[PDB]
Amino acid sequence: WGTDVNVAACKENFQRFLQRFIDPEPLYMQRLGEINVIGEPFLNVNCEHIKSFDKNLYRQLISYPQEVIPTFDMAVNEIFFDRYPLEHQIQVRPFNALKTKNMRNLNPEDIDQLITISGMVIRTSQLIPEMQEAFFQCQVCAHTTRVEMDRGRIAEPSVCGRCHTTHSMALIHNRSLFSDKQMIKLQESPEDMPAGQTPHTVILFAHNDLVDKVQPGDRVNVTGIYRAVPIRVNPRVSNVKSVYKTHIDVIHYRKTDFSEKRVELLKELSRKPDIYERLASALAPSIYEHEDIKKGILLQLFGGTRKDFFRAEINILLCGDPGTSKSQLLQYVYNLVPRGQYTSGKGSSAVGLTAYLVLQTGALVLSDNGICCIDEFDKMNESTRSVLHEVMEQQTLSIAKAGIICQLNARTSVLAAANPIESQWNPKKTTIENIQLPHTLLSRFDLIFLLLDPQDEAYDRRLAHHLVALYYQSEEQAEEELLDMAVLKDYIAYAHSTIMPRLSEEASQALIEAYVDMRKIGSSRMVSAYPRQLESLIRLAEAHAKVRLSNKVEAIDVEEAKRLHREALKQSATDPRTGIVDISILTTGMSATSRKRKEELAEALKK
Amino acid sequence: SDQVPVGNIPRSITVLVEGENTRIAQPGDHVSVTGIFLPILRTGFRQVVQGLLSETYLEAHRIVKMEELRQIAEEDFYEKLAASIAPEIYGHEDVKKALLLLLVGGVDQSPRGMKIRGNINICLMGDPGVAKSQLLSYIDRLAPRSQYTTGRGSSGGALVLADQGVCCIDEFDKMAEADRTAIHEVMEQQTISIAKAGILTTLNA
Amino acid sequence: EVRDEVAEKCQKLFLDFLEEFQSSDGEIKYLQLAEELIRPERNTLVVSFVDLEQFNQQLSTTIQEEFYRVYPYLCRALKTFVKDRKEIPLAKDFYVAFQDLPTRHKIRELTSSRIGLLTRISGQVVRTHPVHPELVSGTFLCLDCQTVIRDVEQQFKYTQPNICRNPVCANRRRFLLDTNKSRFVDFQKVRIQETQAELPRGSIPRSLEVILRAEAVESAQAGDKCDFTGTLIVVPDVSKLSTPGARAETEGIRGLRALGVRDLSYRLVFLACCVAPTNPEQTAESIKNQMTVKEWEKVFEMSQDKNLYHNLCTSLFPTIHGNDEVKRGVLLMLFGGVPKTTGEGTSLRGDINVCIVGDPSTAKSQFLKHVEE
DNA sequence: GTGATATCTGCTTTGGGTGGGTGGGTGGGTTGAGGCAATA
DNA sequence: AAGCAGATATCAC
Ligand SMILES: Nc1ncnc2c1ncn2[C@@H]1O[C@H](COP(=O)(O)OP(=O)(O)OP(=O)(O)O)[C@@H](O)[C@H]1O
Ligand SMILES: Nc1ncnc2c1ncn2[C@@H]1O[C@H](COP(=O)(O)OP(=O)(O)OP(=O)(O)O)[C@@H](O)[C@H]1O
Ligand SMILES: Nc1ncnc2c1ncn2[C@@H]1O[C@H](COP(=O)(O)OP(=O)(O)OP(=O)(O)O)[C@@H](O)[C@H]1O
Ligand SMILES: [Mg+2]
Ligand SMILES: [Mg+2]
Ligand SMILES: [Mg+2]
Ligand SMILES: [Zn+2]
Ligand SMILES: [Zn+2]
Repeated sequence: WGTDVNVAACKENFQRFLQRFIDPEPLYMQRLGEINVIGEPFLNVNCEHIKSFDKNLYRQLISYPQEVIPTFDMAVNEIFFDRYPLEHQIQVRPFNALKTKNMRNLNPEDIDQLITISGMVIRTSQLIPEMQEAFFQCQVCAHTTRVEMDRGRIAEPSVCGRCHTTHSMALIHNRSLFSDKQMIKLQESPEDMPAGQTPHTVILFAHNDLVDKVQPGDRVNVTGIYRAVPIRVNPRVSNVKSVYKTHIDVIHYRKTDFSEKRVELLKELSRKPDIYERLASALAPSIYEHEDIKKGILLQLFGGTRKDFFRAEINILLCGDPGTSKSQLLQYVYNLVPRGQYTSGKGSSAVGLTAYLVLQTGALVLSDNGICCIDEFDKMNESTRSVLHEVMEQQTLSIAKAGIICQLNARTSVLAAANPIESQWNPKKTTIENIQLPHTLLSRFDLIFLLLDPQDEAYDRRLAHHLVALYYQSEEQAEEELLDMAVLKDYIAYAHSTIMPRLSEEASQALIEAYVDMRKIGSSRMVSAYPRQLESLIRLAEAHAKVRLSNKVEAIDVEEAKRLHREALKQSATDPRTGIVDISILTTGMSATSRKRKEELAEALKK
Repeated sequence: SDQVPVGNIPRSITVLVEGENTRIAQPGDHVSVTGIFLPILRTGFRQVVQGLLSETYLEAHRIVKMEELRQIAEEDFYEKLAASIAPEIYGHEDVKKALLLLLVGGVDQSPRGMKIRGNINICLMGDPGVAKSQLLSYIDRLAPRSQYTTGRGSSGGALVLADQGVCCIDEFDKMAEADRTAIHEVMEQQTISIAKAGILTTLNA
Repeated sequence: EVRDEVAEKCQKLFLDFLEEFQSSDGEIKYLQLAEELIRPERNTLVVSFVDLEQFNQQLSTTIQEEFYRVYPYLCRALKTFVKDRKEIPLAKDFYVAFQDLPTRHKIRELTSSRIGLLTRISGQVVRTHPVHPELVSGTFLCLDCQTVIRDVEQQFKYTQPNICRNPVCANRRRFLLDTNKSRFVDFQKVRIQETQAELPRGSIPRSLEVILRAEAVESAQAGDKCDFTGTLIVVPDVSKLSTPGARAETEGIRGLRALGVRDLSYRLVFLACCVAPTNPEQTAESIKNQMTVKEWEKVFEMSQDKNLYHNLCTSLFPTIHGNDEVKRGVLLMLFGGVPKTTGEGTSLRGDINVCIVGDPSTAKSQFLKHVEE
């Protein structure tokens, strides 16, 4: 072999490295102790440490990884068995903290050398079995033999040892020994790409415990050996092309993006009198002065109680003029939730809402037990509207296509954003006629909010100052906001984990009286409420109880739910002509005054 | 294009590059290649089946890509530079000034080094024959990295090649919905998202 | 001939288990089930793994660790256990299924270390393929000496005898397949997918190929969520392999004689012996028979109740207040009329249609949902 | 003198349209123009 | 040109 590698000297040097190196008790001695405690036989070693201690050992590791790494394994095994008298022997995984190469600059001089590259995973293959030891059985005497694989070639026996028959040994594929392999496609990082060039892609091969350690979408630093392999002209001939193909044999992956103390902090927050407003403020610091919308979105994030007999999910629609902060709110909620999806109602959209050989479930099914953010709600076609109505009413999605008949669970909360059909919101027009959506679909939303653009000058000045301040915000404030967001996420996770509020007797009486009063308002003069709204109240009440980290729904929760529902209706249920109390616009899609006027017109034309 | 004979289609040649002549040429550059014109050797049974005809290639040997100044910068330089945009066009003084801003493009970073969008978007709406296409054609020739496209000349790519550049969209109201969605997302996120049967990918735009 | 000690011991112990294992009632549990295997359409016996674990833990462990190796011997033991009854032809083949495996694995846990072991998985069926006959043991005639060779095993590829049985004969290339004395099994290929519950967050679904055999064919439908019990195996690239009777048809391992200068790759498929749903000619007498005694007396009491119309109405729709007439109508729809056919071949409808016109939020959707559930 | 075992000989391959659309597209090949059903 | 199937003469023991 053309290598200046003496195995014994390398092993001794590496054992010396483990014994004496100190991180600026040897660090890797502590690592071996932790290995014994945990039981995972993998030792990661930073190549920078090896370089610092020994520049020859580092140089040999980089130049001849295939020869040198096994000697490192031998050294670590010997040392570890001395210090602590395990399913497998420990395996060293040298790695570089930072990439040493760009995917675009890989060269022939790097073949069979240890390199580190950064990238984003796009595809991973299913597991590929590799034969390590073949199993043969004589087709006459049943005598069995085992042959070790040698550089991808197997020495098939020619004569049975026991009975001496020739050409009688058949390979039993499923009695052999196999190991795992996986193909991964790594895409060049957007930052390192030259301007205007398409991303480059590289092939990686992972084996044994490194399979399935990355998923598509991951951003990773990969340390491995650069390989060059010949390509056959066709499968039948032994001719090869003079230009070789390349891949990387993965050696190390680095993914580059409750505690009792944490629970104590969360409970301490939950004890504070104004936890509701604190969480609401933390929800979206950038948006300005949309307090009730933020409170509703917080309650949607917490959700109501899963009774398991009843949708427990809270649906919110934000309709308003263009140039407001609707998309920003949807983005902030999408970032916050763990199982959320951000999508658009337009059909041309990259990510679809509908389920469509591989069965592909849409965003609504993917957001099951989560929140689906739908940005261009008004731009949905009729089929998408039917799908959304089915999801919101039944919490399931039925498919009968290509011989597949099934029902998919979709228990998802919809946060939707809507714009008017005109260039601006029309005060003369109601909500239904401002946004061209069926009233049947609108009646499935618990809360509808209106984000109108004021004509006030003082509002313009205040918003301008807000935006300028944000344009000049400092890094410490941004970090503080990030910490508050993390606290909010942990609080919501804990509440979902351990809190299941239930209705107390006083809450029940409060809800019944609330519904009766809402009905009375209309009954005094029309109808001012319908039973579905009562259900909404219950959900909201439960959500509020969950914010306090309380297992009992109290009267305060009911009062808050009533206030929020009454504010949303006052925002979105107002008839531009006369007043608000009329909810017939939601139930029938036509204003009561409009209905009377149309009746008059029809009667007159009938005259 | 200017060298193709009348009523013909441009031809192409294959260039094989080795060693230190690599990484010199990129798509889109104008190059002068010195090399050797050779036939492609077949192999195996394909030698026998194919006759006396051969494909060709060029074996690359050399690839070649193809205080007065302060005084010009010192005085009334904004007016002078704007007036120099398409001088053969008359009367669009303020539009020409706006197009110069689109070329410099505004500051890309916040005061703290955070990345912010500097690119400036302009739309020229007007009645026919007011030199809209002439102005767009001029900006394409001046811009170092740019792509000119028509509403129906291409659909379903030019944006990627125009990254860090200028994308001149002529006949902007003739495009389809799919093309409109792509333009909308570029003016929002400065990227293009594609989905190959569920395999997502994001490109810089 | 060399003898596989482990497999023979497993066969003997499995025969003992089939003969001796006792149910709660004191009868032999599987004798009465094997008694059903006299029918031509029945060839599979379903055995609970918990019963086997109770009977003999070492046997259960050996079966779990060497399932692929020992399964033919378990089938032979079943054949012996059925041999007594006269109605079975000597040519019939019998197969064993294993029902209740306590532990479950995920589709992404199917690694090389699981090859040949007994496993249980869950998945959603995406596609089903047509049923085929698959050769398991071929009978061949030797053209040189006219000797009949039987029980030639097949390994993923159409295989002919290696050497003629006759000691005097030296033939290695010329044989004739006789279909009528060969043994075939029903074969079906299905493609399944990860369930939405199992699919990791932000991950493309992983698909798997499952092979059903004998009775298991046509028992899973696309869109169903099913539990499969069986084993994970490797299937070689058949297209690369050349045999005396079968030429090769247009990296991996090298060096096999059947390979020439070619490479052999492998792919993982699941060989399922049992299929079940993940979440589980009629006449009045048969309906009664399907029921237990308690259920039958409950049905009779219901039939005798003099307030049955009202009790049924209230039981079906408990969440709805009022609207008794609507409940009565929906109940009558559920019971239905008598469909009839005329002498000339035309049909008289017997089904009942009902319509509910309602104001908003009046619980008509509640009626539809109650009926649907 | 029989059992390997080394040498020699003849077949057909390739994907391709002079090898067919009276083989078949579940055996496998971009680009455009042309009928459908559902669509708006 | 490249490679497998078949035929056949040839060394060795
Ligand atoms: N209330 C507000 N608080 C903070 N920023 C606001 C507010 N209203 C408008 N803005 C500013 O307006 C821009 C928000 O535009 P955004 O994309 O969120 O709008 P949108 O409501 O989704 O509307 P559309 O899609 O119709 O343009 C940002 O500059 C944001 O700073
Ligand atoms: N102000 C002008 N100065 C010089 N040439 C002009 C002027 N206005 C129009 N032209 C000439 O008129 C012809 C038409 O101009 P051009 O094609 O750019 O118009 P346009 O606005 O793009 O039209 P359309 O809307 O029909 O596509 C060109 O030759 C252009 O040179
Ligand atoms: N008579 C009733 N008894 C009990 N609950 C009722 C009654 N009427 C309405 N409800 C309540 O109203 C809700 C049922 O609304 P549902 O969706 O079924 O209405 P709908 O008739 O389909 O109307 P729409 O389609 O306009 O929404 C549930 O809360 C149900 O409890
Ligand atoms: Mg928006
Ligand atoms: Mg023009
Ligand atoms: Mg309804
Ligand atoms: Zn043998
Ligand atoms: Zn014979």
